[PDB]
Amino acid sequence: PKVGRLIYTAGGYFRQSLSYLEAYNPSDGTWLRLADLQVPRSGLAGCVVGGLLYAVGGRNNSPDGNTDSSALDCYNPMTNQWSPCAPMSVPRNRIGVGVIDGHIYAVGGSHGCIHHNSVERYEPERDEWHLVAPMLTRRIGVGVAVLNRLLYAVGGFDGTNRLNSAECYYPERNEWRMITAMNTIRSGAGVCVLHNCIYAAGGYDGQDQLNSVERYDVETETWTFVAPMKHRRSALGITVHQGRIYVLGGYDGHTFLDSVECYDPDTDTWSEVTRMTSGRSGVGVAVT
Repeated sequence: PKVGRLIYTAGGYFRQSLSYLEAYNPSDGTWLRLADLQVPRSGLAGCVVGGLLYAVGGRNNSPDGNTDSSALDCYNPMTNQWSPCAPMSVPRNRIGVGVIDGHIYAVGGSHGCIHHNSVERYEPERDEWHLVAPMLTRRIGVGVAVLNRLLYAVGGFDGTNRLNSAECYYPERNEWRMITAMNTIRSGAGVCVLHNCIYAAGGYDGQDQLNSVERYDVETETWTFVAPMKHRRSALGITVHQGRIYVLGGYDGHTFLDSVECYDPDTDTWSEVTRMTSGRSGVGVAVT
């Protein structure tokens, strides 16, 4: 039932880490600029819990220095204000995040040369982070999405090898299992869930930025390709609004895209949507 939810994009990178927060309304194609991030952020992830948007991890890279972030910050769309939250145990650039049972999971990402396999869990009611079981693989530039209270970490770079592998976190048991590997090596893909499938869109295969898109069907256990995007991209934002996937921005090996494409699983087609207000990669994105 269409009730006016918006796609939020926070931070990003375009000649330095950005502070933009903007919200897009797919039903009229308009963009609204909102309160800036307090500290510039790129390579962060976004998510929504209890009507609030959270900006997790990332980095501030500019001529004033390159520093990874352990920060968590919370934006209330109803007040248009950002508030700091307790930081993570470690900085995590190119993090993946998923929400289960009202808790935020921060997965992998990097701090300097360290590629984390560690995973930690944020409880909003306590403003507290708790380390959980680490992944089986170190993963930066990892994609994460949640389906039926299971969390999937897909692809990335482990510090030596760029990855086609993926693994599944069972939060009640606090354990990780490898799942079927993807058809393609992808770091910096957009990973989301739609219906019974975990999608991995675009990314970097170690040579080229990708326009291919493949999905893992959790029932059949296979990765299968679907229609490719029009524009190749890694470090894209991805989210699901009213039953369709949207990808936002990213880097195509030449430019930082303002392109937004929208995928309809019913027809297996991507359509072009109104451009971002400016090209950028490495954004955090969520819907509320």
